[PDB]
Amino acid sequence: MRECISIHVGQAGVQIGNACWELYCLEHGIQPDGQMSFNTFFSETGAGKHVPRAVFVDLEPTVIDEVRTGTYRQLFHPEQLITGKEDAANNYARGHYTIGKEIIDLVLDRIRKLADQCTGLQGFLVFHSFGGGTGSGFTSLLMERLSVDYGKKSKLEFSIYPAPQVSTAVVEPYNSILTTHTTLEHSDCAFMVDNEAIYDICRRNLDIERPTYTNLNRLISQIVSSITASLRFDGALNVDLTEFQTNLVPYPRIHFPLATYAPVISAEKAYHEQLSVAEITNACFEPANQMVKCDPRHGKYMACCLLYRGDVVPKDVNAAIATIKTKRTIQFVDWCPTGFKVGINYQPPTVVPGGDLAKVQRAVCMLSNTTAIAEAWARLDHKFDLMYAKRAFVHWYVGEGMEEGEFSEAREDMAALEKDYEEVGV
Amino acid sequence: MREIVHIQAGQCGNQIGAKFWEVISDEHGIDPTGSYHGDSDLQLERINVYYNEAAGNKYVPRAILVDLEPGTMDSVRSGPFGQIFRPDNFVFGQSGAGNNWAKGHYTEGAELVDSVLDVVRKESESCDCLQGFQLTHSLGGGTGSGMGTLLISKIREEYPDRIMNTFSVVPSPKVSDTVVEPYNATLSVHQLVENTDETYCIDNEALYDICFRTLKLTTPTYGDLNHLVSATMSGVTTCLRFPGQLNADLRKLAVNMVPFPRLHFFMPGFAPLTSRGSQQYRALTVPELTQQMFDAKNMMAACDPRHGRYLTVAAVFRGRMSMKEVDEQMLNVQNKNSSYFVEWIPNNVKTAVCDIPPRGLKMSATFIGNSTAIQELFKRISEQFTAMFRRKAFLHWYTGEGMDEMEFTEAESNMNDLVSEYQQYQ
Amino acid sequence: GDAIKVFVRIRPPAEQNLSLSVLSSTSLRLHSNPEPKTFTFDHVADVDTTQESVFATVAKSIVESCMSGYNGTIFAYGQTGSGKTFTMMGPSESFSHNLRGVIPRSFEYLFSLIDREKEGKSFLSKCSFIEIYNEQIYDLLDSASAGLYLREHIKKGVFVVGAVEQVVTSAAEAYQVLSGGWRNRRVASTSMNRESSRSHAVFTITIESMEKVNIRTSLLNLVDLAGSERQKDTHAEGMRLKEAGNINRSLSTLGQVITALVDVGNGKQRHVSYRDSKLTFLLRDSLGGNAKTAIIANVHPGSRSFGETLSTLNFAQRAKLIKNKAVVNEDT
Ligand SMILES: */O=C(/[N][C]([C]([O])C(=O)O[C]1[C][C@@]2([O])[C](OC(=O)C3=[C][C]=[C][C]=[C]3)[C]3[C@]4(OC([C])=O)[C]O[C]4[C][C]([O])[C@@]3([C])C(=O)[C](OC([C])=O)C(=C1[C])C2([C])[C])C1=[C][C]=[C][C]=[C]1)C1=[C][C]=[C][C]=[C]1
Ligand SMILES: Nc1nc2c(ncn2[C@@H]2O[C@H](COP(=O)(O)OP(=O)(O)OP(=O)(O)O)[C@@H](O)[C@H]2O)c(=O)[nH]1
Ligand SMILES: Nc1ncnc2c1ncn2[C@@H]1O[C@H](COP(=O)(O)OP(=O)(O)NP(=O)(O)O)[C@@H](O)[C@H]1O
Ligand SMILES: Nc1nc2c(ncn2[C@@H]2O[C@H](COP(=O)(O)OP(=O)(O)O)[C@@H](O)[C@H]2O)c(=O)[nH]1
Ligand SMILES: [Mg+2]
Ligand SMILES: [Mg+2]
Repeated sequence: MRECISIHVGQAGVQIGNACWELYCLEHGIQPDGQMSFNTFFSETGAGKHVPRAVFVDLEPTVIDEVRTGTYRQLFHPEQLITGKEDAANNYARGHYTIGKEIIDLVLDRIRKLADQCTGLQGFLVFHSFGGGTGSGFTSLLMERLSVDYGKKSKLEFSIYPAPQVSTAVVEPYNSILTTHTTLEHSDCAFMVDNEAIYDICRRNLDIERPTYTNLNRLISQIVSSITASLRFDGALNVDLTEFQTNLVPYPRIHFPLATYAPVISAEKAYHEQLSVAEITNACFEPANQMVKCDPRHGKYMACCLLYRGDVVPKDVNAAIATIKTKRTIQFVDWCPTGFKVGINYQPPTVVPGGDLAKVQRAVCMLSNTTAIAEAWARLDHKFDLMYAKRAFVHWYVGEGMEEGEFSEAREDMAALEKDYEEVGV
Repeated sequence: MREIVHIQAGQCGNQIGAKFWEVISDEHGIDPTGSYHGDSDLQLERINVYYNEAAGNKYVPRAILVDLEPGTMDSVRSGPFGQIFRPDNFVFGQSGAGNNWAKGHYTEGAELVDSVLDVVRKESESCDCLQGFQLTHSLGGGTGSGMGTLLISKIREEYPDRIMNTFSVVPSPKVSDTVVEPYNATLSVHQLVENTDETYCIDNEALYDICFRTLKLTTPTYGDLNHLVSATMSGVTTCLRFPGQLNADLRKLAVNMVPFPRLHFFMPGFAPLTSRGSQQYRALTVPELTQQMFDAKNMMAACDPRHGRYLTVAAVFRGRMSMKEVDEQMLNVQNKNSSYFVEWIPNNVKTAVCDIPPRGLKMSATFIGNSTAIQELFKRISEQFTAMFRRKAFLHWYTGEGMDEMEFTEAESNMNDLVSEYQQYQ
Repeated sequence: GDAIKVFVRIRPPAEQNLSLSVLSSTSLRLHSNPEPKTFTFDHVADVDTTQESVFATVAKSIVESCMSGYNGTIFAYGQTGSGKTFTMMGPSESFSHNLRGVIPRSFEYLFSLIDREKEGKSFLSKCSFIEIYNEQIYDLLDSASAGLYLREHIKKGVFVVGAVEQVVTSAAEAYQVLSGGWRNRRVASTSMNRESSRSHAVFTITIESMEKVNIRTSLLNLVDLAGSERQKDTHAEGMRLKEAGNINRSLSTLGQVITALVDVGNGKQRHVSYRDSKLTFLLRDSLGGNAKTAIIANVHPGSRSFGETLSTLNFAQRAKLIKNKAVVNEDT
């Protein structure tokens, strides 16, 4: 069958992956042990157990040590959980050059072994961060190696974008740009969020006053589940990972979707509300409900995909899409009139006990490429320029094999990308 | 992994370090007999970072006690936690140091240093993966200044790829404690600039001010001042020894706090800091803690931060709290006081989080500031030194041990260069 | 003051779009597209240029100025395998004799001039040869040496404390010190260069003359720098990679110093971080200080080296802007 592989790299990605695997277990009916198209994400043992078709990497042991003592522990087979010695230290030049070129081979061999289980190896999932030290260079290296090996196979990146205003690390800007330099010419599709938007959504739609990492990760997990379920479950108008590549990559370099998931509704607000299909579609297209700091009015949607779940009717969805097209504010690109893919699954989303969300019969995941995101790119390049002008926090990077012209080349590439986006918009 | 070697040199360094060990032992559930009597598995998970285990569940600090006279270390032994140390880790002479950098660095310290180095080497060989070295010393004496500088140089020569951090008690210009203090301090700093990755700069004046204003302490004991320092030190390395939402390595902290190789002199701070009586008028929010951390009264270096700007700030929070609440609060602080944050660095701060409070608190935080304002401290020492040098005062004690005017001039030139660099990045 | 002298030397590719063209002795064409960039220095020598030609254009003047009491520095800067060592020292057992580089030729020229000057003036010449390996100093004149460090002086000289100073009466005697030391300087094999220099070599000749009494003292620094290296091309790993990290770092601070000086040379405020690296500290006088400095920038033509060649030229162009204030170092 069509079957996949999961990779979670860097602390953030590992955390996300925990939540994702919990969600999967709750959906398909798997215990903490492994007891009971389910095989896209769970290979069977001799009996009883099921093994997550997964890989877990971090150079910090403390992250995966936590995994190894939690409830979700003996679900995993210790072949997968790999650990390093000294962490990446928010330094691309340690994740790619120094400590990366040491344990990457082991991870590759594990991946190969796991593939030798897949008859129909459909592709991969990579979870990381444009902002961690591990997730910025090591991820890139892994992608490169996978390209060298397979090439034809499907590859996805779930990329936690640097939030324009809020930021977390001191050298988030350099790391992200270096990742862009290397990943851009390998990974055919990247699905991106930032934390600021998620926080906003929690405040407004869910009325949550305390924004924390667990609930945020759960939201991302739900999106991941929605993206997958086309492979994991039945439904009229189904979807493949390769179909995303075909649908959401007009030009081979431009491949940076946004994401969004509606409904984002609490226990109370589910009542005093009907939740119709058209309503949900409208909510998905709302400026604020978008999972990144990017006004969709400041550009044009090139290519859009919408993955409806549960009790849904095609005609209703079509009507909703027609209504959206009628709206003159939500602009589209002149040269692509057919900018929608419809995905419908009879499985409705199931939410994890002790979490943010309530039951909803009908939900959507919306994945969109736009000229409007270019503003975020420009902001990032401006940040990079501002701190590269002083050349501050550079003595970390130079020591682990680097060059000054690399940065310039990366900035040139970013400029070219911006120019391409502008051309597309025109 | 990532185990740390601890060194105490000179009287002040040794007494501070005793308290530091006492604090950390309590933190990790280690009683004065070297036995573990804690209640959590998290307490032992990473005990390797500071301790070695012996037969019979005995735990032993990987700590070295160095002194050129016996009395201080004898008092340490007599003390409560003194019997936890392995006796062969006491390295000491009998000939006094006379508050003389020359005696510590050139003559009496040179006689003892090789024996110290051999113990250092054994500890390094006993490490699964050496992270770095932590030193405690005064700046204004002979042992901490001369001997400590010597020791650091030799260790960086032996372990040039490892982290070298010092907690260094510095002079307070309004209340000098020794007559040759400027000489000792300038000679020490001349080598600390080159051979350390980070130095946490404490002056006793600031500690006294903290004790009087916030703790409502009419009568501070040196023990209480040492407790304050110890709390800072513990906080710095919490994320090496424990889990977290977003984690901090020592190297990563350097990674976020050092824009230029030389500028690694930090002002530490702590929160909460109140009396036993002025606590019930308060509640414990992330906002409250941040307010307290950025209060000048909660700084442990001798400067008004408003007499300069923060180049970079690292905050390490302990306890369960919303990441978004934290980030939002720090963004508000940046917005409202943007003039005190150098504009080269978007996201002026780094945040780290440790999912574990220190005993008897729900929440705590440690603050690490790198400010252009600290140039004033260097100025004051340079002027004090310079006046005495103009008259060649006290000089025969040092020239008699082979030191030369040119070396002193070099030290002054280094100091002036430091202040000039801070001026440049004002 | 007097601007530093910058020369660009184009090494021949091994036995073919060049991406580099020689406009004239004064100018070069690089082939970047779509839009061109032109660079002009003091002199550019193409691939055919002989070792003797290089000596005449760059070094002969500095030797003469050294005789007159000025301090003088010549250092080769460029990407790995660009020709720095070949230019400064020469082949290492190749053709060998005519191939010898600037350092041996300078010995020969200097001693001939002093012999000529003899016909109550006297000369005293001492030599030192040291390498900067991983921001550490090693004495090439004695392998036993350890614990070498840099020290500032009233003579404004930054010197290596405890370095062997060998008195040399003739060019031949100097050649022995050079040959022994050259063997000493650390070299390793990378994909880019089998003979790659892993350290920065500093050969120093102290020339003191007494006209009896007036005392003239000149420091002649002949520096063969290590080259910037991309790990992907060099395939440096392990100790080779550690050396590359140090080489790139010290070269980065050299660039930082050169840029800062440009800012200061124009009405501006900047700090030069001379003491960021041992190299920049030792070279402090050579860069903006009391010395006549000539920089030979070595470039490889060839499209593969396009980016690195760009970097070297950009650095050299900035260097040309730096003005030094050189005076005769005299005593009466
Ligand atoms: O320092 C030790 N341990 C701490 C904590 O784990 C802890 O339990 O702290 C106590 C400390 C007490 O004494 C207060 O602090 C002091 O008065 C003090 C004296 C000398 C130097 C520094 C502090 C405490 C206070 O300090 C600390 C460190 O928490 C001072 O401002 C804070 C705010 C606290 O709220 C206050 C005022 C308290 O009143 C609190 O009491 C109650 C009832 O909550 C106390 C603590 C929380 C206190 C009165 C008992 C530690 C910090 C960082 C790293 C590791 C440990 C320590 C360890 C062993 C033995 C003795 C002390
Ligand atoms: N959603 C989410 N994002 C996180 C989490 N932890 C960190 N991030 C984001 O990830 C970035 C920091 O990267 P990390 O993943 O923590 O770093 P790392 O990959 O572990 O690399 P090193 O720690 O440097 O070895 C920032 O943009 C954070 O906002 C988390 O638990 N959830
Ligand atoms: N002008 C030249 N004519 C002939 N051979 C040359 C020339 N320049 C360099 N080479 C050859 O190229 C090889 C040397 O590279 P070299 O010139 O030693 O590089 P380098 O700049 O010292 N490399 P690195 O030490 O890594 O910075 C030698 O064996 C030289 O003979
Ligand atoms: N916090 C603290 N500071 C001290 C202590 N003892 C001395 N100092 C400070 O250390 C400096 C004197 O150096 P000292 O260590 O006594 O000289 P040494 O014994 O030769 O190293 C002065 O600034 C003192 O205020 C102590 O027990 N605790
Ligand atoms: Mg991490
Ligand atoms: Mg060479």
